[PDB]
Amino acid sequence: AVGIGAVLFGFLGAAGSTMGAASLTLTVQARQLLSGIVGIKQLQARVLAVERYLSDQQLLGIWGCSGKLICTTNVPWNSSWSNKSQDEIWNNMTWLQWDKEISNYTDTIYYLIEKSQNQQEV
Amino acid sequence: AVGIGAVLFGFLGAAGSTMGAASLTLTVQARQLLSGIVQQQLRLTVWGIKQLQARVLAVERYLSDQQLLGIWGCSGKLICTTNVPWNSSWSNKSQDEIWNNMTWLQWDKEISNYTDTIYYLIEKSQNQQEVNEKDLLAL
Amino acid sequence: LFGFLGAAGSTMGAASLTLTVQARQLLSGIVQQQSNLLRAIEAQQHLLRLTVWGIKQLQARVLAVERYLSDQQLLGIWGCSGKLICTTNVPWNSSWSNKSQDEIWNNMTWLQWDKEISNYTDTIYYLIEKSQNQQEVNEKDLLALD
Amino acid sequence: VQLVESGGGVVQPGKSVRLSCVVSDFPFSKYPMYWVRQAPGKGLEWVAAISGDAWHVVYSNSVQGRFLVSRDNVKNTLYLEMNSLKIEDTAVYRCARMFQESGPPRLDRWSGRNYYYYSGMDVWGQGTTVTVSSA
Amino acid sequence: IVMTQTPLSLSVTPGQPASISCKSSESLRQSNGKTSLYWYRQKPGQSPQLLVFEVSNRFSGVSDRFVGSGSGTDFTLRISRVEAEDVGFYYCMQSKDFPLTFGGGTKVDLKR
Amino acid sequence: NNLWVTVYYGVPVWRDAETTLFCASDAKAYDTEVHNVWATHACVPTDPSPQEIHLANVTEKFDMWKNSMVEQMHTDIISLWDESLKPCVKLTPLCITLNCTNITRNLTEEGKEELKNCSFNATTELRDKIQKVHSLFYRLDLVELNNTSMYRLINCNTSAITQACPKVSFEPIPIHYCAPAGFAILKCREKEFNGTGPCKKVSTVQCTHGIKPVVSTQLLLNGSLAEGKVKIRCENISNNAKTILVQLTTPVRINCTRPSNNTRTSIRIGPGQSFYATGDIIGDIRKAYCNVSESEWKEALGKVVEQLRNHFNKTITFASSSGGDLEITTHSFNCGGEFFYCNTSSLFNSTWDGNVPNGTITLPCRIKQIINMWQRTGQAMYAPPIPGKIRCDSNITGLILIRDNESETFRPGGGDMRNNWRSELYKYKVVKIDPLGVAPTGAKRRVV
Ligand SMILES: *[C@@H]1O[C@H](CO[C@@H]2O[C@@H](C)[C@@H](O)[C@@H](O)[C@@H]2O)[C@@H](O[C@@H]2O[C@H](CO)[C@@H](O[C@@H]3O[C@H](CO[C@H]4O[C@H](CO[C@@H]5O[C@H](CO)[C@@H](O[C@@H]6O[C@H](CO)[C@H](O)[C@H](O)[C@H]6O)[C@H](O)[C@H]5NC(C)=O)[C@@H](O)[C@H](O)[C@@H]4O[C@@H]4O[C@H](CO)[C@@H](O[C@@H]5O[C@H](CO)[C@H](O)[C@H](O)[C@H]5O)[C@H](O)[C@H]4NC(C)=O)[C@@H](O)[C@H](O[C@H]4O[C@H](CO)[C@@H](O)[C@H](O)[C@@H]4O)[C@@H]3O)[C@H](O)[C@H]2NC(C)=O)[C@H](O)[C@H]1NC(C)=O
Ligand SMILES: *[C@@H]1O[C@H](CO[C@@H]2O[C@@H](C)[C@@H](O)[C@@H](O)[C@@H]2O)[C@@H](O[C@@H]2O[C@H](CO)[C@@H](O[C@@H]3O[C@H](CO[C@H]4O[C@H](CO)[C@@H](O)[C@H](O)[C@@H]4O[C@@H]4O[C@H](CO)[C@@H](O)[C@H](O)[C@H]4NC(C)=O)[C@@H](O)[C@H](O[C@H]4O[C@H](CO)[C@@H](O[C@@H]5O[C@H](CO)[C@@H](O)[C@H](O)[C@H]5NC(C)=O)[C@H](O)[C@@H]4O[C@@H]4O[C@H](CO)[C@@H](O)[C@H](O)[C@H]4NC(C)=O)[C@@H]3O)[C@H](O)[C@H]2NC(C)=O)[C@H](O)[C@H]1NC(C)=O
Ligand SMILES: *[C@@H]1O[C@H](CO)[C@@H](O[C@@H]2O[C@H](CO)[C@@H](O[C@@H]3O[C@H](CO[C@H]4O[C@H](CO)[C@@H](O)[C@H](O[C@H]5O[C@H](CO)[C@@H](O)[C@H](O)[C@@H]5O)[C@@H]4O)[C@@H](O)[C@H](O[C@H]4O[C@H](CO)[C@@H](O)[C@H](O)[C@@H]4O[C@H]4O[C@H](CO)[C@@H](O)[C@H](O)[C@@H]4O)[C@@H]3O)[C@H](O)[C@H]2NC(C)=O)[C@H](O)[C@H]1NC(C)=O
Ligand SMILES: *[C@@H]1O[C@H](CO)[C@@H](O[C@@H]2O[C@H](CO)[C@@H](O)[C@H](O)[C@H]2NC(C)=O)[C@H](O)[C@H]1NC(C)=O
Ligand SMILES: *[C@@H]1O[C@H](CO)[C@@H](O[C@@H]2O[C@H](CO)[C@@H](O)[C@H](O)[C@H]2NC(C)=O)[C@H](O)[C@H]1NC(C)=O
Ligand SMILES: *[C@@H]1O[C@H](CO)[C@@H](O[C@@H]2O[C@H](CO)[C@@H](O)[C@H](O)[C@H]2NC(C)=O)[C@H](O)[C@H]1NC(C)=O
Ligand SMILES: *[C@@H]1O[C@H](CO)[C@@H](O[C@@H]2O[C@H](CO)[C@@H](O)[C@H](O)[C@H]2NC(C)=O)[C@H](O)[C@H]1NC(C)=O
Ligand SMILES: *[C@@H]1O[C@H](CO)[C@@H](O[C@@H]2O[C@H](CO)[C@@H](O)[C@H](O)[C@H]2NC(C)=O)[C@H](O)[C@H]1NC(C)=O
Ligand SMILES: *[C@@H]1O[C@H](CO)[C@@H](O[C@@H]2O[C@H](CO)[C@@H](O)[C@H](O)[C@H]2NC(C)=O)[C@H](O)[C@H]1NC(C)=O
Ligand SMILES: *[C@@H]1O[C@H](CO)[C@@H](O[C@@H]2O[C@H](CO)[C@@H](O)[C@H](O)[C@H]2NC(C)=O)[C@H](O)[C@H]1NC(C)=O
Ligand SMILES: *[C@@H]1O[C@H](CO)[C@@H](O[C@@H]2O[C@H](CO)[C@@H](O)[C@H](O)[C@H]2NC(C)=O)[C@H](O)[C@H]1NC(C)=O
Ligand SMILES: *[C@@H]1O[C@H](CO)[C@@H](O[C@@H]2O[C@H](CO)[C@@H](O)[C@H](O)[C@H]2NC(C)=O)[C@H](O)[C@H]1NC(C)=O
Ligand SMILES: *[C@@H]1O[C@H](CO)[C@@H](O)[C@H](O)[C@H]1NC(C)=O
Ligand SMILES: *[C@@H]1O[C@H](CO)[C@@H](O)[C@H](O)[C@H]1NC(C)=O
Ligand SMILES: *[C@@H]1O[C@H](CO)[C@@H](O)[C@H](O)[C@H]1NC(C)=O
Ligand SMILES: *[C@@H]1O[C@H](CO)[C@@H](O)[C@H](O)[C@H]1NC(C)=O
Ligand SMILES: *[C@@H]1O[C@H](CO)[C@@H](O)[C@H](O)[C@H]1NC(C)=O
Repeated sequence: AVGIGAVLFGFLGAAGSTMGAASLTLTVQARQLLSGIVGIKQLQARVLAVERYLSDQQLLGIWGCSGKLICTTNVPWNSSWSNKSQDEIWNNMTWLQWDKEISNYTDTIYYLIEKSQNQQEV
Repeated sequence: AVGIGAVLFGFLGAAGSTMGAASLTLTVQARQLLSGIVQQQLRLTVWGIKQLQARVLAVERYLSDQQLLGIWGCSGKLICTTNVPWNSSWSNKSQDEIWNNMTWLQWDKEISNYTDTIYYLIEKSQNQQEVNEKDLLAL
Repeated sequence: LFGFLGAAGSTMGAASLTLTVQARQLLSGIVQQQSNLLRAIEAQQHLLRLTVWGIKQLQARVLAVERYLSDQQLLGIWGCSGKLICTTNVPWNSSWSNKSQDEIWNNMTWLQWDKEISNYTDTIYYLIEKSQNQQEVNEKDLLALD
Repeated sequence: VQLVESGGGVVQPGKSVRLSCVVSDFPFSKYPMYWVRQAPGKGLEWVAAISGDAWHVVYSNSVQGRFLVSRDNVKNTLYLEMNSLKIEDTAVYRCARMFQESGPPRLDRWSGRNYYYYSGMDVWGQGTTVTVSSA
Repeated sequence: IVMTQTPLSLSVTPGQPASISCKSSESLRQSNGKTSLYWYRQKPGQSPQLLVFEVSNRFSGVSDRFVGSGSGTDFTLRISRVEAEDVGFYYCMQSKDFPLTFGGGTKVDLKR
Repeated sequence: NNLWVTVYYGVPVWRDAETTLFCASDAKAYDTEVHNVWATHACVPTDPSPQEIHLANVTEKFDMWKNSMVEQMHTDIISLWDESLKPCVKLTPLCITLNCTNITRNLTEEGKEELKNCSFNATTELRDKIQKVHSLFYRLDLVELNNTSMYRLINCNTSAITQACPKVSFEPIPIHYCAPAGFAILKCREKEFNGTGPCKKVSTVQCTHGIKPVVSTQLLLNGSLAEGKVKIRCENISNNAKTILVQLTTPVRINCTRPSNNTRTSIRIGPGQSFYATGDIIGDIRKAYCNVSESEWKEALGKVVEQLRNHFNKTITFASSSGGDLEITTHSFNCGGEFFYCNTSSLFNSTWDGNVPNGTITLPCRIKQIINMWQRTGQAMYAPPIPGKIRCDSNITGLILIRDNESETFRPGGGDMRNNWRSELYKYKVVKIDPLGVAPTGAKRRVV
């Protein structure tokens, strides 16, 4: 016999909440990108699971953002990417809808975050 | 023909020493976690797959704890401090009672029911801190 | 000298001014850079037999992961996490090399330093990990003092 | 190369000697040295071995706790002490040199030990003798 | 580690090749992969002299008549065309573990 | 006053998990000269030999009857066995009739009723021609049908026979077992260790010692010895144990042989596939036999009885086992490719009570060629004959006792091969290092 005690932040959970309240549950979904609930093709499943994780960790190392969840870069936000106000972004919008808003402009922004790290010259 | 020279610290040599002088040898176990005897100086043997499975397992366990360090505020470090206050219902023992008197593997068998509750609070205060370090950079 | 391994041949005073060239090919351009490994997976899905070139891509991936993590771990045990030139508190013992700075930095390459100091680096690495471990203990109870 | 010895002679049982083995034009801090022993009309034996580090020394089983091997890397010499001399040690004592230099101690990371490496011979010495007698 | 040799003495003819074998109890293959067998030569009243410092390879300053062979525990030393500079005492030495033992020793002679 | 959470990385703790080990190579000066069953060239080399760090002030519970290193080693020795027999020749053209009469012929006068030439129509390399081919067969490897009667092989009713490739060696070269990174093997050095319970002297090792995969029933061969006196290990002291592991201190040198100068011919049954039969025996046919020295077998069997008294107060009767099949009834072993079956009824005859050295005990040994390895049915294997005489000289380093008035009786054991591997793997287990620890100190994260 199994009861259910107190309830804390589940896995997606804040997937439908706003982007001001979904950025306090960032640690919950970062735990599930590598572990999983897991004979030659038994190994090729694992190596892809490792290299999908390390591809996103190296990309954060190219930038300044290694070892932190929220990081900050000094690329200016070009007002043609999206021109919405700050309160209608952080209080009236989810992450699944913002992902469809700037899905065109993803490769442009990543190219600028990477360039402004080579322009440190420090 | 060989011979034993001078000796230094070795792997697990501070197991059962104490808790305050076994934390001066943290790098000795942290050096032996990724590379083992598997790396030395024709295909699909029984001993060939069993060697390759030991190399995929050794990366998955290393990246597990290394992920969990970076979710916390503690990346690339060996001793870090948090803002989570200790709760005496987890353990009530004194400060001179777990240091200088207890060893690890005795403290491990004591709080192993509470680590999942402790781990959640370290991750929660890291989201709350990084939002505040963002929201302090708007002035 | 710009270009991958182009400073091999120059002296190590000038070969250490362009270390970004090596620590970008060995951090970025290894796992993140290639997306064509998952373009050969569907071509391995078309054929119904495990081929010889499918085994060699396991062994070239597990050698590529381990070579990346066994140089970031070793930079993690030390205090030199996300940087390229870092200093330590380990005093240089003259029985490792009695050689002067002008001979080292201005008349010797890095590839001539590999063939001189390689018997000693297992001893040198012990003293960097030990002094990093003594440092973080000292800056914990100093922290707890005030 | 040239390997020169001295210090050998005639003593009583229960005495102390000091052999010597001076070298010619070595680095000599790279090469660990030996001591072999040849009784008259017998085959060779092995007695002792010091390293070029002068830190780790080994002895034979029969001669344990009685001898003392040291060296001086400035003076380029070997210093073999002997103590409590028996009767059966009447033989010829040759110093010797390994055919290649052992490197430094190799630290093993898993157990934290240093290891020295030993091998064969190039150059036996001249050959000095110690003969123990009563009168 | 013990050492035994066959024979104890040779009686050969000049111009005729011969051979001397050594036998070890434990195998002498070190963890380097290279063995630890040593072939010596002591003229009477003289200092010893290395001839072959592995299974195979010859010391710098020794003529090519002396060839070495073997692996594991069985080893030989085949003299090619025995001459007047090839008489005396021949020894085997191991250096796998302490104590560094020497072999028994042969006495190579001719028939006067 | 205020305590704070601080996490540590590199902590010396361990759980007791279980994992996939791998092998290491032990000083083989062959370096791929011949090949064997155990594929010991596929193991890894090591420039330092494996080592051992003495761990101070730690105790640890071991349990040799729930150690999973034994069940992992048992699946590997069977896996390496079946890898070798798969490219060897299938031997279905011997499921035919075998018409033969005993052998033809100071006098030979032995082996007349345990061995006979059998002639049969084989296949050629043309699948259109037959060849009339004789071969010597053991009496155990033949079955009556209904002077020159008609015979057929044993497992032609039940199995499909494959012969063993003669280049592959059956010699038990030692194998190490090593742990991946993040794992460890902890061994117990305490001399008075009875299999289970705690251990105040533990040390950690990179790899185990050399374990020789020797396959034997009722006796242990070429194993390890005991430091002090004879140790005796059962599962649980509840009068339902039924297996006893005796580990001796000094060995009892079995020497054992078959005297016959038999030959071997090559007979082609298809395109390149050749059957290796037994041509003729040169000289006097004799029985096969093992010698046991009656002096120190009487000494060694008495010390076992002295230590069985400390577990059990009843009187001790060593009675030979009685069973149906020949495998768990005799002493089976292997000499370089020949499978012996030795009647040990005289080593286990006497009875003992709470209270000779001239001769040598001689055991009668049968021998057969079609082998049902590893207690499996359907996958028999034909061991080819070996020319000349063979001779083994091994050590009894232990023995296995199965338990069946106030007078208990210990029959000789056998059967399961996992009891062979608990004799060697008893003194170490596998743990799993967990580097993250957490404890309260007085230091808190100085914010911003
Ligand atoms: C830098 O670097 C450097 C170097 O380094 C090195 O290298 C590298 C690479 C790495 O590796 C590292 O690690 C190393 O280290 C350094 O340096 C160093 O330092 C250190 C310190 O720190 C040092 O150490 C030291 O040691 C010593 C020694 O000990 C030993 O020995 C002893 C004895 O001694 C001896 O005695 C004798 C007498 O009897 C003598 O003789 C004499 O001599 C004279 C002259 O001199 C004359 O001849 C006369 O006649 C005669 O008689 C001699 O000399 C001496 N020697 C010396 C050297 O001194 C003893 O006691 C001890 O114990 C030891 O011993 C040892 O032990 C061991 C153990 O057991 C052993 O082993 C073993 O063996 C066996 C057999 O036998 C088997 O084999 C086994 O296996 C093994 O194991 C051995 O053998 C032995 N040996 C002998 C010889 O015996 C000491 O003494 C010291 O001490 C000190 O300290 C302490 C504490 O603190 C005190 O107490 C004291 O007092 C003192 O002070 C020390 O420890 C080393 O040496 C060094 N080296 C060099 C080269 O120099 C540095 O440091 C760096 N830097 C910095 C800054 O740091
Ligand atoms: C770092 O560590 C290394 C070792 O580390 C270990 O090994 C590695 C693999 C790894 O596993 C580690 O983890 C281990 O810890 C150190 O390496 C040492 O390097 C030295 C040389 O640098 C070397 O010494 C030489 O050895 C030869 C014989 O051994 C060689 O050959 C055999 C057979 O082929 C082979 O099995 C050996 O392995 C070895 O091969 C060499 O191996 C090294 C490294 O593996 C390679 O780099 C080489 O390429 C390779 N060579 C070959 C041919 O294969 C000795 O015979 C030799 O000694 C003779 O020559 C020197 C020449 O300089 C003479 O020295 C001069 O003597 C003059 C006297 O008048 C004097 O005036 C001069 O001043 C002096 N020179 C100097 C510079 O001081 C010397 O005297 C010898 O001359 C002979 O003398 C006899 C006496 O009369 C005569 O009868 C002979 O005729 C005469 N012969 C000649 C030709 O003249 C030399 O000592 C070691 O072998 C090697 N160590 C080991 C363990 O192998 C390394 O040094 C460390 N440090 C650094 C900074 O790297
Ligand atoms: C418990 O442990 C003990 C001890 O460890 C085990 O006892 C050992 O068992 C092994 C079997 O695995 C025995 O090895 C075999 O010995 C055979 C006899 O060799 C002697 O006779 C021949 C011929 O007269 C000589 O050539 C030999 O000389 C060689 O060996 C000595 C030392 O032994 C050296 O000093 C010499 O220099 C020689 O090198 C011996 O005097 C031996 O024939 C056999 O070797 C053949 O067989 C194997 C596989 O069967 C081949 O790989 C190998 O290459 C040889 O094959 C050639 O010969 C056969 C037959 O002639 C042909 O069929 C081949 O085609 C090829 O031409 C093997 O070495 C070992 O002798 C024995 N130990 C002792 C001390 O007796 C116990 O078995 C073990 N218990 C259990 C249950 O296993
Ligand atoms: C799903 O949408 C509803 C929309 O009403 C959310 O409920 C409101 O969320 C805002 C966010 O600040 C609050 O101010 C309101 O008070 C909420 N309304 C009520 C009745 O509680 C709801 O939070 C969304 N779901 C999740 C999981 O966030
Ligand atoms: C911001 O985004 C706008 C997108 O409208 C960029 O302007 C155009 O960029 C494209 C691609 O480089 C050019 O082909 C067009 O000619 C640009 N438009 C004009 C009117 O010149 C603009 O470059 C971006 N950056 C900034 C700093 O404004
Ligand atoms: C076993 O039977 C075979 C029959 O194939 C015997 O071999 C030959 O048999 C013929 C006719 O019976 C004889 O004339 C030959 O002299 C036999 N020997 C040969 C060709 O060498 C064989 O002798 C029998 N006995 C055994 C193997 O002991
Ligand atoms: C091999 O095949 C031949 C036929 O090809 C068998 O010879 C027959 O044997 C039976 C009984 O033995 C006789 O009644 C026939 O007359 C024989 N026929 C011929 C043509 O010889 C022979 O018996 C077979 N051998 C075996 C061992 O079965
Ligand atoms: C068979 O038993 C003999 C003892 O009668 C073993 O020989 C001893 O082996 C140990 C090492 O295990 C040595 O320390 C002794 O010095 C040996 N004694 C003698 C007299 O040889 C022999 O090793 C055993 N065989 C095997 C394969 O283990
Ligand atoms: C521990 O003791 C129990 C007795 O309760 C053993 O269980 C019996 O074991 C015998 C032989 O070992 C079997 O013949 C019986 O069938 C078992 N009983 C049942 C109910 O299964 C048990 O085997 C012992 N533990 C071990 C590891 O052998
Ligand atoms: C097994 O024991 C028998 C019985 O002693 C041994 O046979 C004896 O061998 C010797 C040779 O040394 C002969 O002189 C005797 O005549 C033989 N006995 C008999 C009764 O004939 C045999 O050698 C032993 N085998 C082994 C391998 O030790
Ligand atoms: C079994 O064979 C071994 C072979 O070595 C016998 O050991 C030899 O026995 C003879 C006769 O006593 C001795 O002369 C030898 O010195 C022994 N050799 C060794 C190495 O011990 C052994 O005695 C035989 N055992 C039996 C029961 O026959
Ligand atoms: C092992 O040999 C013994 C002695 O020959 C056998 O025991 C006796 O054998 C005779 C021979 O006919 C029988 O009459 C007796 O009934 C047997 N006694 C017992 C107690 O069984 C024994 O059968 C042989 N064992 C095997 C497996 O062959
Ligand atoms: C073992 O315990 C004793 C006292 O119980 C202590 O003095 C010693 O330092 C301990 N050993 C280690 C390695 O900590
Ligand atoms: C825990 O420790 C406190 C000491 O302040 C003590 O009062 C309390 O009884 C302890 N609780 C238990 C369950 O031991
Ligand atoms: C190559 O060598 C020449 C000659 O010394 C020198 O002028 C030049 O700068 C060197 N180039 C590099 C890249 O080291
Ligand atoms: C090493 O350098 C020092 C000066 O720095 C010198 O005195 C010494 O002689 C040198 N060592 C050798 C072996 O020449
Ligand atoms: C095969 O035939 C033999 C002959 O009687 C019989 O003993 C055996 O049980 C049979 N095997 C079966 C039916 O599996």
